[PDB]
Amino acid sequence: MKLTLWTYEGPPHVGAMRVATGMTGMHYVLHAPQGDTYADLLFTMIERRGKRPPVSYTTFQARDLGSDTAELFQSACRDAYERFQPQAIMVGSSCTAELIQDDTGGLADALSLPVPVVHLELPSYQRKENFGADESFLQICRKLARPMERTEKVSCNLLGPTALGFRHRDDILEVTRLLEGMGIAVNAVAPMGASPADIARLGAAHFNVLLYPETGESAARWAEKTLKQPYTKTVPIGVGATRDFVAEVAALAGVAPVADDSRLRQPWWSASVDSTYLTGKRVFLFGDATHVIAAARVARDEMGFEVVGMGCYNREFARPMRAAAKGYGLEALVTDDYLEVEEAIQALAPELILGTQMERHIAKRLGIPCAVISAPVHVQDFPARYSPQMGFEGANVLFDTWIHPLTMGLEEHLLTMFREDFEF
Amino acid sequence: LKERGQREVFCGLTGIIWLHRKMQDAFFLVVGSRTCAHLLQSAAGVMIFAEPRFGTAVLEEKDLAGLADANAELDREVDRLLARRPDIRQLFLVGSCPSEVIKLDLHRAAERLSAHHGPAVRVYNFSGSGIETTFTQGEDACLASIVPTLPATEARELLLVGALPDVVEDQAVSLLTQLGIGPVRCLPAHHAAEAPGVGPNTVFALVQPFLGDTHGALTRRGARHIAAPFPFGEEGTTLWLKAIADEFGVSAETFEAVTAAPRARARKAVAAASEGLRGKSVFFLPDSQLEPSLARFLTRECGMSAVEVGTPFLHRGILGPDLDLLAEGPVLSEGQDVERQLDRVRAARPDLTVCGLGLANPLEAEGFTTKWAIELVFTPVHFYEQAGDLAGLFSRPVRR
Amino acid sequence: TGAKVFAVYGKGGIGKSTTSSNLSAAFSILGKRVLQIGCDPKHDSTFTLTGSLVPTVIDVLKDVDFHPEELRPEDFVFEGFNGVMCVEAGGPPAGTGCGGYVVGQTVKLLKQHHLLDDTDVVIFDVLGDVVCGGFAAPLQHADQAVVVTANDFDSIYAMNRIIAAVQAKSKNYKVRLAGCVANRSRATDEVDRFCKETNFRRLAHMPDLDAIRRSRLKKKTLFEMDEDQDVLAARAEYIRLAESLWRGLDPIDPHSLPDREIFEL
Amino acid sequence: GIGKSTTSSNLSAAFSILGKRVLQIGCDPKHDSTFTLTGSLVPTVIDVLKDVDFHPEELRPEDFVFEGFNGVMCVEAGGPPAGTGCGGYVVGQTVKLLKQHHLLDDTDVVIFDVLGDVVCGGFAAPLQHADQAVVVTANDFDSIYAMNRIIAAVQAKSKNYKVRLAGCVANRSRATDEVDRFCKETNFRRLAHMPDLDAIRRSRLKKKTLFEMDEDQDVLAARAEYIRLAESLWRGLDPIDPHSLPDREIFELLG
Ligand code: PMR
Ligand code: SF4
Ligand SMILES: [Cu+2]
Repeated sequence: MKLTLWTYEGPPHVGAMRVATGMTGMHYVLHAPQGDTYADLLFTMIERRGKRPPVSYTTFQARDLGSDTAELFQSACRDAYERFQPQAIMVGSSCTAELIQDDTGGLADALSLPVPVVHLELPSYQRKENFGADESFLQICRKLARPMERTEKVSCNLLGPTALGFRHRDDILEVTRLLEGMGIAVNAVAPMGASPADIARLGAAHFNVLLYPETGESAARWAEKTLKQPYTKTVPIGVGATRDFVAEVAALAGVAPVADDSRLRQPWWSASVDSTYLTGKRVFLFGDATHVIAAARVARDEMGFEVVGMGCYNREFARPMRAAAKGYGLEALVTDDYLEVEEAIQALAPELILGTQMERHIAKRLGIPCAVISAPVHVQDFPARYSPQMGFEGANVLFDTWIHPLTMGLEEHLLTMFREDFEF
Repeated sequence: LKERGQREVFCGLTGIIWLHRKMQDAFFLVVGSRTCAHLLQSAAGVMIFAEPRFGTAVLEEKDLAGLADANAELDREVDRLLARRPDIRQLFLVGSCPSEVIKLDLHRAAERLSAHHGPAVRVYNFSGSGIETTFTQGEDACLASIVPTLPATEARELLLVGALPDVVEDQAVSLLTQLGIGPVRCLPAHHAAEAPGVGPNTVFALVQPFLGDTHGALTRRGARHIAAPFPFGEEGTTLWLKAIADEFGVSAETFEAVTAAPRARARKAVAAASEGLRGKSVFFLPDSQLEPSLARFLTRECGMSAVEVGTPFLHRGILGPDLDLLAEGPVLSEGQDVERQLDRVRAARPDLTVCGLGLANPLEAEGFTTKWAIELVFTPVHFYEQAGDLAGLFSRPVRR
Repeated sequence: TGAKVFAVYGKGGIGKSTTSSNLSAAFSILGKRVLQIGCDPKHDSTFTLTGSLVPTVIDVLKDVDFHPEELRPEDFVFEGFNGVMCVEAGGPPAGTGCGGYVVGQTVKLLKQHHLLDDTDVVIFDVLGDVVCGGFAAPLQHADQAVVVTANDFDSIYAMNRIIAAVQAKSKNYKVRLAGCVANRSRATDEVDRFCKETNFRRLAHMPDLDAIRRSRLKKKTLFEMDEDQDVLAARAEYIRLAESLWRGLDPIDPHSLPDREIFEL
Repeated sequence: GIGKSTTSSNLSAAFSILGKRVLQIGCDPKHDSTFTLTGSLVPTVIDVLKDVDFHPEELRPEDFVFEGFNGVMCVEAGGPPAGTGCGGYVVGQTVKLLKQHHLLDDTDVVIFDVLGDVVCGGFAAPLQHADQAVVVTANDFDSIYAMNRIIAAVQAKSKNYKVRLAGCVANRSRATDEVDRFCKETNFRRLAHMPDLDAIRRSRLKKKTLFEMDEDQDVLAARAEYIRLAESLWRGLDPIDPHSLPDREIFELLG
């Protein structure tokens, strides 16, 4: 009923689509109305993924509102198998077919396709895309990932990276570099580059690594029991989080905590006399829960920013969010509308607000320095340049991206100061 | 005609994106689920960040398992929004796929809201769901919603039934008054002040090709349709102006004098953009239904050989005027599933591959120079002065 | 479903709680993964399993704006003996509305957080004393409806009540009445004969009322931690129960006997 | 849970003697609480619904009043016919509906002795009428927790009816002292009501209760206690300061 203008999160089937588009060769066929293929635009433009996302909406119309929708789905699955030959295939429904129940899993079993089929139950009215992605990942792990022999080398699986994710593609590369640096080999990244063969091999690792808890906590928790696999908690955004993560995977694997920090310039580039106006600036962090928490641990501990606000939109992650908010002395804004956060920063007026694209836009509307750290973004925020957000190079990226608004502000402030004085 | 397949077109709500630009005193409350909310959020893009009149009230689980509660709550939220937005004078409830399936009485809801709101806010309802509509058709439905309400005028008036930008509609009006009398009344009223007097003798000038049902709704009032090829090039524009002129009565001399400057204005521009289009294969996929007009223009003026002009919704009584200038060579096939025309594109490799945005990037990676028709509705290229700009837009001869 | 969704129904505070917990430890001994759901509003069902009172689902659920998403496993579900997951549902504190709304919410919670997927044994320790929409709210998901009763004709009348209720619910479901279990009652001659008139299967039990002193021997259930002589016979009885349920037995079907036909002496 | 056979009779039979004969409509669908004052279990209890799906003869003109030894002339009730319905059909719509179906206008005094298993968490009109008798409790950890729930109810039913209350008898199955401390914590009363030779001698209880079988209170004198509780003295006082305790404090005993 609530009047929504900018939903931070899409519907959950978008999340399932993100997981499917991320990995290779698993066709997430959908029972969706004609027109719901709009989601393909996100992956084809903002992520600029070349090939069409491996998803086949049934696209039913006023002609199709009865058992004809079931026949549409039947066709969609058998077609998708032959035409778009997968090794694994998803089923599910959007809002419309969620209301017009069609027994998606029953239909998929009715085809009885030789490739595994992952039945997806996606409540599309009370949950959101982060759920959708996590639930889809969990279902495909329980359908394809079975316990098996540990790799003789100590190995880990990165879980969490997901197509159309904030710098996920770069972050996998950075964390892979770091893990290999310690000595840990990455067994299979899922679900951003994995393949159903790789999901089958998931169990072979010694311990999963949670890069993005939003899309990976369910998978890691299930892996803890089914595959007897511990998973690291500290997402390594920023220098301090990187050190903790290094120590954590070191303990988990058994290898020394040596990690090469010769690319760490942020501790030096922020301790410099140049970065002294940055001390005690007010910041309003908003967006993804893990991103916000780690960004706060950076802002208040490695940059000198004073956190004056904090907020989130992952209700799923409200508990750690609130815990951290107490940690910094603030109160977490676990909301899902731009109105609340807008009023919050207007009351607070922090110097550097940062977060979702909305934070940037209503920063501009309020003329406040603006940065981007969280998930909801457009094509510009998806860069072609190597810009991870975790690891040491992630720390440097955070530094530059955060103080760029500040440098712009200082330079424009000067330029207005200069060439301008009382006329007489 | 999707062969039970993936029809890539959007649900009609994406038309609201530019409709809200046209009628600047009109709010659009969409009752779609989070899927439709995400669609508006995305397809609008930067619209969201400047207080757009895009209420996407999401119907949550509480709105499920109940019908009267749902539309009562809708009444409540509407009242709240006019409390936050007193400037609005026409509220546009729109039917969504979730609204259709739950059988929400959008008409009755709009009726009760109008009743308790009065003439100060003339809330209207229409349908823009993907279960019924397809992209542009939403604009058709939205204007058809106001069609019965518009004042009945039996006097001979002209209706500018189209949402062209000011730098387009104003030019059209200026030209029409330059040769004809021009009792032009733009149906997509800029404000409620300019309420057009639709009527029996108020023959309506159709200017946006995708408008199909519009025809029916206006003709119910008696408003006749001019069989004028659609104003989209040296042929469509000239024929449209000519037919509109003789429909109201204009001498050939006056027409020539009025259109002489535009004629030379656009001939040079179209030629200067056509050499990037000189003698190549085209392929229109069914995104938005402008393709027949685009083929009528581009194939004959810029020498773009017409392979297949796909169309999601073909029309006979409206498309006929520009259909006459259409060559028989292009395949008039309707909007199939993406696989069909995609395989056709792969087989008969076209130089320019106009399609939906979803296929634009893949076929671009698949060795097909692509132009997305999505740009067309926003970019003001629907009259004489912008005929060359349209050709330049279609050109896109990007080299590496 | 994907597990043996058992339903421990029948009367209040007489067996059902202790029977459910000790049966859970029995299935733990069998090795199959066990789930005990303390739907009973006493919040006491799992006490012996964990040795401590468990914060109910309703408590944590109200600790957030009734949002299941914020909650996670290991926050509302707590482990017990032999690594048995066990949850509790806190019956409403006279909040009118629905008396089984909390147990329905617990079912929703477990299914949502995938607690109700991997586990093999799910014994819904639901209050069986009363007959109200809420007490049979999880009976839908149930598959074998175990009823526990005492020799006392009040307990037997309650047993008949349970049959009537579960037959009404199974008029729309394939849940089967697994068997009438006596609960530390002594002679079952009456119980066996009552089962005979109902044609119901009189599942065997262990008669002594003091295998446990009380509180399941200071929260240490028979299987959990107990080495008494009668404990051994009872343990054999409960392993017999566990294997009987796990294999599956005859589809016994008691006809609901009217109260007068029940021995009214 | 308790049979209430040892109570429904041996509280207010002396009241039925004193005032107008009680109708004693105590909720006991096992036909095991009120019958002891009557000559037998009398399972009939006008369970037949002579009016088509309605209470027989609409308002039944006192056509049941099963006679008893000490001026009983009462009726009994209790039945789970409907079975199904969340708050609208079974415990939501008790088959008794309002007690006004029975002629309270003509049988003013009524004794309610519901079992007390916090039934009908929906419908909340029954189990709270009348001013003479209330839910009788007993002495057992589950029993004390349940009657604590009964307290929480009547406190939540403070605006309901006339909150007659006046306390409740803790039927002392034995000399358990937990009830005393528990009631001290709740500022309630426990006194004494020993059930003995009642459930096991029911062949004699079926017609006459303990205070009228062979004068079995001759060695089990407890009728003067009730003359304090019921009859002339009535124990009006205050409603013995009821105070329901949440779960942790109802665990004041090891339980
Ligand atoms: C629903 C998904 C989607 C997304 C991602 C947006 C925003 C956006 N859509 Mg396109 N757009 C979608 C659909 C549509 N777009 C709309 C708007 C819009 C325009 C005017 C433009 C465009 C484009 C894009 C793009 C990429 C370029 C941009 O951000 O502007 C986004 C994210 C972009 C283009 O096609 O390529 C240059 C462009 O100039 N769209 C409209 C027309 C009413 C619809 C239906
Ligand atoms: S039937 Fe049960 S759950 Fe429903 S209102 Fe009554 S007590 Fe509550
Ligand atoms: Cu800049």
